[PDB]
Amino acid sequence: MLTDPIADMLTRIRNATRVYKESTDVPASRFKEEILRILAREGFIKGYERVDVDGKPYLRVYLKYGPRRQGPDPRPEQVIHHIRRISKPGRRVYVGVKEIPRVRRGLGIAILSTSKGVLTDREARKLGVGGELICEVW
Amino acid sequence: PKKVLTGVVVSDKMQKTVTVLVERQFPHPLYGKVIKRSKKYLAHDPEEKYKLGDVVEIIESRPISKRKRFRVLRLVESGRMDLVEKYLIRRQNYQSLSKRGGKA
Amino acid sequence: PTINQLVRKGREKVRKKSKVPALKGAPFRRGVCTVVRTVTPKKPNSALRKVAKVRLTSGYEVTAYIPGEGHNLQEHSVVLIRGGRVKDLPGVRYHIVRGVYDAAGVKDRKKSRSKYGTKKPKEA
Amino acid sequence: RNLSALKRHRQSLKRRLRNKAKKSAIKTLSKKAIQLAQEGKAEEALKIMRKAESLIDKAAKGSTLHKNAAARRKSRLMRKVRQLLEAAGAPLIGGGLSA
Amino acid sequence: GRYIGPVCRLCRREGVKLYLKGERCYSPKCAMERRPYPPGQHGQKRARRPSDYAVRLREKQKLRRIYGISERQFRNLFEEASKKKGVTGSVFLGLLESRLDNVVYRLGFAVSRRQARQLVRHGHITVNGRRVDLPSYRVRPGDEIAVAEKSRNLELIRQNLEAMKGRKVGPWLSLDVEGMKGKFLRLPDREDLALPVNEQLVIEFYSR
Amino acid sequence: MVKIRLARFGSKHNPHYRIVVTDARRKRDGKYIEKIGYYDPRKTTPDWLKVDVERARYWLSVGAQPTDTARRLLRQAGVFRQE
RNA sequence: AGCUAGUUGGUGGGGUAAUGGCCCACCAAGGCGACGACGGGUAGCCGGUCUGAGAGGAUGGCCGGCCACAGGGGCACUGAGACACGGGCCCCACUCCUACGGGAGGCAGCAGUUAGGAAUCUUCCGCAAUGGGCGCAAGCCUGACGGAGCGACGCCGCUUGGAGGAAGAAGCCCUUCGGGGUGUAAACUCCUGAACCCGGGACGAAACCCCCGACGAGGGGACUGACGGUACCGGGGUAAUAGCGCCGGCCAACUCCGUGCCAGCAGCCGCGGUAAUACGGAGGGCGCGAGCGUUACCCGGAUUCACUGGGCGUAAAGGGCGUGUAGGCGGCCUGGGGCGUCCCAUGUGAAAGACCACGGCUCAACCGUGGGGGAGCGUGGGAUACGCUCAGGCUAGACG
Ligand SMILES: [Zn+2]
Repeated sequence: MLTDPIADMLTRIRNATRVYKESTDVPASRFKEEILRILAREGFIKGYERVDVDGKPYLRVYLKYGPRRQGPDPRPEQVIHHIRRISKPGRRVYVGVKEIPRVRRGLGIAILSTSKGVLTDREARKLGVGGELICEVW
Repeated sequence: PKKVLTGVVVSDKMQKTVTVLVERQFPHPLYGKVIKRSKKYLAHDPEEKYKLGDVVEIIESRPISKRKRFRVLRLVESGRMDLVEKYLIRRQNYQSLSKRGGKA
Repeated sequence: PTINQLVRKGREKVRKKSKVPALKGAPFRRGVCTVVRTVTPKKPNSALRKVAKVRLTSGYEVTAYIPGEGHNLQEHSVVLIRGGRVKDLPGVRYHIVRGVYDAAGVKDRKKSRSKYGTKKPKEA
Repeated sequence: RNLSALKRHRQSLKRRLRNKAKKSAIKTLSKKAIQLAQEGKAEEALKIMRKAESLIDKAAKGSTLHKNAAARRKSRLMRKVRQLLEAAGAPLIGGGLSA
Repeated sequence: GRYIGPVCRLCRREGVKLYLKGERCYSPKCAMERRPYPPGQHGQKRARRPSDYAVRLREKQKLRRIYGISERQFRNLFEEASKKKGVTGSVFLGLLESRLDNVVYRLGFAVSRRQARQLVRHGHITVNGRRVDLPSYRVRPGDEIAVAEKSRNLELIRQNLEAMKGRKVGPWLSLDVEGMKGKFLRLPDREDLALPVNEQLVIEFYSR
Repeated sequence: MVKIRLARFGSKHNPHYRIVVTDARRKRDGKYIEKIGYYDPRKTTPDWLKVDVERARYWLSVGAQPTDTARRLLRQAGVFRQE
């Protein structure tokens, strides 16, 4: 059994994105899809789709990267340079608006998960709320 | 706001009064996780109404005896010493882990 | 440490280990010397050093060290301990207050006249 | 020396003798009612209880007892007296205790 | 007590030219002429590649000695700055420029904070008439900096305020002679002052 | 006996007071029920005295024998002057 | 590592302003503990202080708030109040007293005294102000206080001068013996005029009270200042204290003589055993300046206790393996509840401090008015993604 999907997902991704994989399915779930809905939306993967491997419902996350490179090492730049499940269980992490951070001087996001749904930080300030600090991409 | 409290009736075997467990959560002051601490209040029960393994309410009150300053505002729900059993056991192991250890 | 180990046990503090049990952490201790012997240093470098085992005004007593060229410390002069050591003379936890009490800095002084306590001259 | 204003000690003392005495009365006299009452002494008990009652509020009229003291003392008493007459009673002088 | 002693010396060692030397620091006499090398016995000998530190030190010194001001202030003032809102580097200079004395000097009632300050400590000057002197005087913007009556009748002063015609007064200044007055138009800024000091390094020396 | 007087806050020759309300039983410069004005002895300003009777009224609507120098000050601002 | 007899609770009662095992009687057989009881150790807690990028560490002097204490211990009377610093009773150590029976004593109040100590002052001034107590009042009382003295103990301002002035004095170090250095440095030229002297010389203070008129409101008028004749205002008024540390690397500033593992330096690794920029003085040099340097202690650097922000194959560091209690952690779906969680309103967060703006003593230190912020908690209200929770379902985990 997983001990915490969210985190797991983020990783499957993390682990996949690092070998320049076309796609990496992640076991389907109400939440997640969400995170991706953003993750994706926010231009951090062409998006994701619902695929049933073994009739078992998953989520194909469609990773993406930059272009090939010069000189020694033609591996494209990573689109998702960073990712970290901040509030894991075993040590929960809630923060209130004025508590939300500035992921990477603002070139990176944070994913709060308020009572107004899951949302980025700039979006948290928007509806001016705070919640449980989830992953943190940039 | 005279304090009120939901908790459990871990023990009655005394006169007119009762023992109450009252779990509690709150963030570790420094390590963030939410620790789930506990405390045994003594509520004053007259008709000896409330019984073992009862969820109930406690209320701040005018003394009745030292180590005894609350009362039973109500019965949240009956039957469920599953919580007691635990309490019971918590202190069960105890006495054993002195120079030899609890048990299981 | 799985948080929990921390919530549960948590980091152990520290503990300073005072190096001058000349007590009360005061900086100077009145005293009366007993022996006014003289020792050799540790392996690295050698030379006869003018120590001064002193009896402190606080039931304690040490191997007071005396600086400056020569000294006027007598087997029974009121001195004054003040810290210091010697990575040469094992077991010498302090220093002397030349100028205070029976001490008056070396008479052949002219420079760092604060230390080695001698006043100031009337040159010209 | 001679802190004159010391006086008070003197005073205190004097004033004491007064206080103590005022009280002792009540005690010694109050029991008189109880004892009587318990026995079944209609009047006298009721009677003397009045004497107490008063002398009590009397007491509590000066920096003796005052406060609620009076009440207590007072109540404490009749309360005591009352139930006590559950032996045939029949409040005579009554007065003290209304019905 | 400040310095008191071979000032042009400071120059030689601090390296550049230091005008704390009223006049003369204008022609074969600022020492810096054919004897710019630093003081000391060796002085005119090689100078080991300055310590990535020495630099912050000196550069600081410089911008300090310039004003011949007390370190306990030249530093205590720095904090007053950093504290304040604004590119510190600026601010400092800004405030380090409203020193009633320097102020005066920039005007022309004298030729050096060294000959100034004194000229300051004898009521010879006045911030808005009711006069002052405490060199350590912060001049807000838009203030009257006239002379001490009893002083108007004074050689130097008169002469200084006299020679004062052809030379200009910095864009945040404005006095005259036909009134021995003046005015603190506004807090200056880096540029405004030519100061041969790199404030940035200064800002730095105070992080160690 | 909740008075209304002055506690010192000035400085060694720069006395500055607040027209407080303590209980006397409390120091001059110790805790208090509420401030309500300041008095400047050396009057080096154009406000060496302010007050707010907006309050003094209720505040005098109960106990508070204001110090003689209290009613004084209060008098200028005349917590009184009921024309 | 297990503690408990007034110990846990009941009934009845005493006691107090008041609840109460606060105390007493009798009855039940309970209370507390690893979420750390009980014991031992150190300790007044706070505001705030220092320090830190902060989270955090360390602290709690002066000022403000609460507490306990008044030779060590116990009890209580008088009173609105105390278990009462300068009130009382007893008891013990102690000083003084004494006709030897028997007594008087409390500075942890201002100041002083002695003692221990590295160390912490004046036996002054004043009732003017502010406050406190009694008083109709006048008015006394006030070592609370407002001041002065004492201490470089800290902090802030300040003088030891200013301009010119030698291709550059003498005396004093270096040497390739040409010469380089201390230096515009001084001497000297005028200029200003600290200290010091002459005159005047307060704010702080307008109320109590007198008069007024209704001892109401409004108006007049008595008088009083310790500091102090000080601060300051005008006059004249003499160029008129510099010291301390450091100069091998970190670390800034190098030379010479002396010097021989000795004399000594030292925070560290280290220097001396004839050329030592490291030991001693000088020449100079750097740093700061009525200060400079040391000594001890707290924070920092020390991500070296690691929440932020560490680790465990060989550097210290995986428990000889298991089963498993408590405890921590939990799959996919829907609904209720809305405790965690977020949100708004309000209440609270004293004052001083610290942030900020203007202001006041010539500046600043210090000071006032104003503004802002402030986690936390209390009452109402709102949200439901997440965590829990309560009820229904599924089958990817588990088991069969
Ligand atoms: Zn020059």
